[PDB]
Amino acid sequence: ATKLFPKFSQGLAQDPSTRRIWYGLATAHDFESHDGMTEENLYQKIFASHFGQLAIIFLWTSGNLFHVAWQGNFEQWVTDPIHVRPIAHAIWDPHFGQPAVEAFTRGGASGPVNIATSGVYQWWYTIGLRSNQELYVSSVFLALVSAVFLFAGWLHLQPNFQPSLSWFKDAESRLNHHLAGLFGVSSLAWTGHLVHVAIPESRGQHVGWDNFLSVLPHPQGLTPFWSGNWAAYAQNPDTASHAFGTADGSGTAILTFLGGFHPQTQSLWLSDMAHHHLAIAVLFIVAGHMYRTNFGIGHRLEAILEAHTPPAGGLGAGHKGLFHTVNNSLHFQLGLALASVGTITSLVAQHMYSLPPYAYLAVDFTTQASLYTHHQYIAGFIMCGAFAHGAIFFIRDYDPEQNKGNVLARVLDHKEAIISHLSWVSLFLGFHTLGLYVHNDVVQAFGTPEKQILIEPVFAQWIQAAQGKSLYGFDLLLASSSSPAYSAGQSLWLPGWLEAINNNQNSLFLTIGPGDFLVHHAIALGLHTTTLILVKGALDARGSKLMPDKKDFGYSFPCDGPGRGGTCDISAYDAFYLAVFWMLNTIGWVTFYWHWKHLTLWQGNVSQFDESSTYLMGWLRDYLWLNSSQLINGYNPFGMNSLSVWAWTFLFGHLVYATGFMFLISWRGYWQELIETLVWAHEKTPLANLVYWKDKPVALSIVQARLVGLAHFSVGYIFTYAAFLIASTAGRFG
Amino acid sequence: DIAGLTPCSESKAYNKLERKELKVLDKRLKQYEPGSAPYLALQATKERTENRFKTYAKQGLLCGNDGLPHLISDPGLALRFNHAGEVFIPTFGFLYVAGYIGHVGRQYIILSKEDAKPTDKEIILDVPLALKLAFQGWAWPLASIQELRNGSLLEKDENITVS
Amino acid sequence: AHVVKIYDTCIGCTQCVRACPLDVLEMVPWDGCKAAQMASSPRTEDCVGCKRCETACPTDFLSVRVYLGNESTRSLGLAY
Amino acid sequence: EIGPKRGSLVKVLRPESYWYNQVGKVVSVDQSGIRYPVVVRFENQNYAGVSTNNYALDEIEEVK
Amino acid sequence: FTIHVTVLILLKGVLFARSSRLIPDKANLGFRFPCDGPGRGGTCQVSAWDHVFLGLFWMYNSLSIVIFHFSWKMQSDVWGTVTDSGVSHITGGNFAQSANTINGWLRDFLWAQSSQVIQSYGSALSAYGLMFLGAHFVWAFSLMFLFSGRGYWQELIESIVWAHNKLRVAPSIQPRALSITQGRAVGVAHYLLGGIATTWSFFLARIIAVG
Amino acid sequence: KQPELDPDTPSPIFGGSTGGLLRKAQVEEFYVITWESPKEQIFEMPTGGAAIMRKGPNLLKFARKEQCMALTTQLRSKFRQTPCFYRVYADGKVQYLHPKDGVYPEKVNAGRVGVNQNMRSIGKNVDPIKVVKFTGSEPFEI
Ligand code: CLA
Ligand code: CLA
Ligand SMILES: CC1=C(/C=C/C(C)=C\C=C\C(C)=C\C=C\C=C(C)\C=C\C=C(C)\C=C\C2=C(C)CCCC2(C)C)C(C)(C)CCC1
Ligand SMILES: CC1=C(C/C=C(\C)CCC[C@H](C)CCC[C@H](C)CCCC(C)C)C(=O)c2ccccc2C1=O
Ligand SMILES: CC1=C(C/C=C(\C)CCC[C@H](C)CCC[C@H](C)CCCC(C)C)C(=O)c2ccccc2C1=O
Ligand code: SF4
Ligand SMILES: C[As](C)(=O)[O-]
Ligand SMILES: [Ca+2]
Repeated sequence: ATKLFPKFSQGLAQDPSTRRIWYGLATAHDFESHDGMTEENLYQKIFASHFGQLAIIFLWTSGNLFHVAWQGNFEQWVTDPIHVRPIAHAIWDPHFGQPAVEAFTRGGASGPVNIATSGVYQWWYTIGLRSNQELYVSSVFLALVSAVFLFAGWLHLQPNFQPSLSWFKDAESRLNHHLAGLFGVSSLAWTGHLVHVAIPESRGQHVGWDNFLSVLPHPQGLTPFWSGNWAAYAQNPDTASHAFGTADGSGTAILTFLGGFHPQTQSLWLSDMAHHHLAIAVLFIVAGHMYRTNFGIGHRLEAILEAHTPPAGGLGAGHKGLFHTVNNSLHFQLGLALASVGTITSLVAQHMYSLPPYAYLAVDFTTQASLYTHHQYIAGFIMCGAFAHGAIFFIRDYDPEQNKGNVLARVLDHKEAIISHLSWVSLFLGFHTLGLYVHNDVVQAFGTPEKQILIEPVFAQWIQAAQGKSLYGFDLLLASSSSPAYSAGQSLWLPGWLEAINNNQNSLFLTIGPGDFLVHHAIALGLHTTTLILVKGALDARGSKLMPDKKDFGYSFPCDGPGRGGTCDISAYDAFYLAVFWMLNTIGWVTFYWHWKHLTLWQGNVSQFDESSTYLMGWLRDYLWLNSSQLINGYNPFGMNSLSVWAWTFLFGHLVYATGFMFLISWRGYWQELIETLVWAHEKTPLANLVYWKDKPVALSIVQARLVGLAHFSVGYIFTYAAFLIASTAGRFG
Repeated sequence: DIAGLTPCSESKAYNKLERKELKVLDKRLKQYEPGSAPYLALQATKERTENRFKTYAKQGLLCGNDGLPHLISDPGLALRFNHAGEVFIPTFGFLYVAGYIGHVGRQYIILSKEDAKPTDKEIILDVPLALKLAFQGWAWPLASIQELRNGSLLEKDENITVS
Repeated sequence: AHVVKIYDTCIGCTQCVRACPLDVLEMVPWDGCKAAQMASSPRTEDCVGCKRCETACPTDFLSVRVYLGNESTRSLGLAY
Repeated sequence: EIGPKRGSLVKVLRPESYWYNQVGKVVSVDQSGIRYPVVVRFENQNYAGVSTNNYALDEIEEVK
Repeated sequence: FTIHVTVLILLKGVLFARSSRLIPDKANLGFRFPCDGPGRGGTCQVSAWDHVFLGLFWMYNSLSIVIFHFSWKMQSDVWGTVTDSGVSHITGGNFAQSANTINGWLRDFLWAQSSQVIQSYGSALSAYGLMFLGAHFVWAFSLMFLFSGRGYWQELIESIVWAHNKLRVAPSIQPRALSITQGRAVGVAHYLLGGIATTWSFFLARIIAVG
Repeated sequence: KQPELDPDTPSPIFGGSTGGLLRKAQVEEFYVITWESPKEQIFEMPTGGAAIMRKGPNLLKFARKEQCMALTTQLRSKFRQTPCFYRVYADGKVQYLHPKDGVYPEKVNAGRVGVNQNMRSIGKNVDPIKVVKFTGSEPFEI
């Protein structure tokens, strides 16, 4: 009734409280429950939002490139990438003392600096870069593209440029353009980049923009592509002793498929990735021609899903009516996209610590763990968001009339069975994992390590033996010689793979001890429990047995009242709350496992892991209590050093964690009375009753309370673990 | 030889661990006279420790580079060898005992659904009925399979759901 | 404010009114068995949303459900 | 004369009811005429602790 | 500070029990109730029982701080062995320039004095480390209750009961989740149990190896 | 005949407290209650302590509406006494609320017509389809 900030809430405007401020800062991106937000006026806003967020990403990358070019020692890294370490940015903080300027001066060419853990030097030099000007250029380019997207987001807002509604429902042509253009064409351009610049830079050649107009990337240039015999491009690869900054034993091959590692740089051959991305681009181009268009016949979607119907009725209607269901719902596509993005983020994190694509990258021992944990938590949050939007689908966009007989209704019908079996697998994993850990702890406490249980992971070791591993001796595929899998592909990628697999020093199919069994089962427990929480919050969304009409109160509501014996945290948003707690736990267990595995591996004492990864006292002593001495000694009366800021941030993380507990344990009602008391006191202070607050102070909403509590929880968890992973690694180097 | 592991007798680390344990025991065993009680206690402890280390190394159990025993849990690797007792038969023993327990509990909770106020029977049990059913479940695999073919365990979809 | 509804599932027990702390709902004609009353929400400017009327309603499923809406001075129980 | 015989047990089909698909005896089918004539009585409690409820005659069905 | 905050919690629970500014009809609701309703933005932990709930946590905090102060003072500036020339304490007087910083409590007291509790498996003090880890476990276990509700748990019990009724093995007594008040009670119980047990194991395994 | 508010009414004997009577009561609203109270007696205040009450109709006033419904219900509890309510806005306009029927909303009065209700079984509501408007919280019939 009373108009004020914001512009998109008439009910929250009459609200005489600071609550409307928080709900405006929160619901500013919820562009579906606002007043008068019909469909066709929403796609253009979300599209401008895509432009804005892309501009943010490009401006981020531009700032990174700029601080690398001007404040980073990229010149000091290319020449001798082993004797030097990266630098991120400088410091103009007046709060530092004289010892502080002397402690943050690892470089020596400037004042206080900070190490660069982004891993950008390796990825920028593998693609070919040996000058800071080449970095300034890219930074300016990214700033320009950010501005371009900021403008393009606005251009489609005024008429004569506003799109229509039928332009979005045409999923066929858009998916064609994305599979072919967004993936295939860009991949082929990337192959061109690798073959015209990255390779010449690997030969120490200073080949860039000013000279590629006549440089033949291959003798008999482009003629084999005209006159057949493609094999002519894979006849002289990089020599085993190839230098990457110079041309010490170089080659003229561009499309190589030897499938190995570049010994000096310790990464995949710079020429393998060219043929890699070329095959990827060809295959994505083949994929991008599947659909019906204006004049391209292909085959449309409505006739495919309605044809996938098992005749025996195992599914019923099969997939009839799902085209109109998915195409008319954005939360379902968002759930699918976030699920795929999270799973492929985990996949990329798995593939980056095992198949290094970047030259001079595996030698660095700090950016690896940082980037891996980065992508792990990113994938965890993206998966939790995928499940959250999957529940929002059932809550907000669902029409069971159209869905009378599809697989989604069937899935909703036996939801109790799914939830019960998730609960059962979780119970099994938890019971047995905790039981074996407690057993090993009690057995070690009695001083008889022989009496512990150590299940030998025969399955993963068997799969490794099939990969080419011989440490286990199972006489399997790619390990024996009486099989077609070992014979075929002998001049192919097999030699490099088999040579890199039996190496007991690189991270590629590590020697698996029984201590990996227990931790993989703990990870399975964490995954099954998080998935239980999410699937339960999602399936019991339209209506549960306690709250049948749950579809009426939306998605994020505090509770349904203290009636019926107690109803707390019953909304699906609260299940998402708890599932984010479990996501933090699961990703933390995964990161502890990976970190301590590679930590026992880097000290040359993998037997330490193979012997102490069997019980919990080892995890507490050999990992947590042990590898933290530089965190405690970052600053002391003796004098601080470069590791002081990281220790103070390690404490900041714990402070944020405890504030999260503050907002989690104590709930709202308690604080309303205290706020009313403080208001009483503030209105009666003598001569302090001048110009008043503009909005009434009240206690944070219960939903808001738990949201901010989980936000503090997550952010403190992340900062603490990251400060640890960075300090306890980039301070000792061992 | 499986998984790069070696039989646990040829493990130098295993024997080194046994010697370490025995030295650690004897260093504080030498604190007491051969007649007192603590001395006899440590003697018996050393007895069954030596028995631990001797009795394990029979029929074959693999110890790894750490010298500690490692259980093989795959059926097929426990076969074609002698490891069927590591975890293959314990699985069936637990399955038998867990069946037994669930069978007895289910038949109890079913036979109580017929009388008035069954809730009482869940806080004040029928001790003689529980004892009778406790001594009748050690044929449950026979009763379970044929009670499944019977159909007296499938409820014909007459329960409370929400969907 | 708080959108309150009353469905036909009702017996007229007169309990959700002698339990409401803000005297929000009334009970006027209904054709029942022994008491013959039905609840109704004529006014909502003072309803805070405490869901005390939903606890005493013995109807299965409940006859009244408070659709949580927007807050105000009355809806936030603010003496200031 | 309208609803099932009194003392005869019957099940429930109210989609939103705690008691669903399980049987319960009828207290007294309201013969005076009303939209929810059948008053069914259940021994086990609900989330609220109530034992009885009245339902429509188009919802209840026969015995198991 | 901690004692005043605890007294604040307890007294604000005692006074606002017969009446208050928000809900005048507060005496009829009793002493042991979780809330009144999600009205007026939300009412949670308003009863004096909940104020005692929070006062238990604050008493834990205060008593823990005081006992750590006692232990570390006694071990730094009091206790030790006397040689021919003066007394050589347990710690090298680490109390002076470590208590002035929060990191000091983790620099020379918590990190340093925790070697025995995690290094006692080789001796008769391994039970102290076992209680140590178990108390950590039960503490986080209490966190479980403290951060969750009943709706999720009640619906999970619903699906589990579905799984039961398919084989006709469910109980005659209606299996309901714990009450909100009992949920908070279990939370605080496990929380104080884990905390006090961990601190007990620490102070009792550290002090045996230094006396 | 619903009685309207009358100023200059005496008050019960009481010392004071620290509940209510804030800036809200001056510029937004304040609520009033009046009731018989024969046989001068002792009562309890919802935002204070114990007080005495003369015989004959006496009037009180508080900040929140529940602060007076509590007293009305109390009066139900012990001895049959029949108070009333009043509203006040900024313009001084007064509105009578409880009991409008005069028979305590828990009991029907001869005849009226209520709103905010629909004759539909519990549940069986509309799915989110065709509910894109969403009109805040839908009455489902308007
Ligand atoms: C030899 C004859 C044969 C066989 C064996 C099959 C078999 C199959 N057909 Mg087919 N079909 C046949 C003849 C046959 N067809 C003929 C002659 C025609 C006409 C030409 C068709 C036309 C046809 C069509 C159009 C389609 C099929 C489809 C299918 C598949 C789905 C059927 C189904 O009910 O899924 C099983 C239903 C289930 C509910 C299985 C449940 C799976 C559980 C829940 C997974 C558990 C998850 C858990 C976490 C994982 C743990 C794993 C654990 C078990 C270890 C299936 C594998 C459909 C298909 O491709 O899939 C969509 C379909 O589109 N058929
Ligand atoms: C260390 C703290 C802790 C612990 C131990 C657990 C444990 C558990 N959680 Mg949980 N959780 C926690 C913290 C914790 N949580 C926190 C802080 C949150 C956010 C507030 C959550 C949120 C959460 C959700 C949303 C869910 C769980 C679930 C579960 C259960 C999964 C069952 C399982 O996987 O197998 C077994 C796990 C065990 C822990 C069993 C070990 C306990 C042993 C047997 C104790 C035995 C004691 C001994 C026999 C006698 C002692 C009794 C008496 C004498 C004192 C499990 C019991 C899920 C669930 O309920 O499963 C269906 C569920 O969905 N949790
Ligand atoms: C909530 C929800 C949602 C979401 C969902 C999700 C999240 C999903 C997912 C998922 C996932 C995440 C998945 C994954 C997976 C996996 C797979 C599917 C696999 C496989 C297989 C294969 C076939 C393979 C093979 C191979 C090869 C090829 C070679 C080598 C070896 C291997 C084995 C690897 C939605 C919205 C939708 C709806 C609503 C609800
Ligand atoms: C202390 C506390 C309060 C009261 C806390 C208050 C009133 C502080 C919040 C407002 C002040 C002004 C915060 C000051 C600024 C913040 C530190 C950050 C604000 C930054 C934003 C602008 C992004 C609650 O309302 C509450 C509600 C539910 C559960 C637990 C609690 C709880 O623990
Ligand atoms: C799990 C959980 C529950 C569920 C709690 C349960 C189910 C406790 C039940 C466990 C007991 C120990 C079951 C044991 C009873 C056995 C069936 C019989 C005893 C065994 C004999 C041998 C004695 C809550 O009620 C709750 C409430 C508020 C916040 C969080 C939570 C919460 O997290
Ligand atoms: S409490 Fe419920 S059943 Fe009773 S009269 Fe009110 S609406 Fe009807
Ligand atoms: C495929 As072959 C080398 O076994 O004939
Ligand atoms: Ca290897």
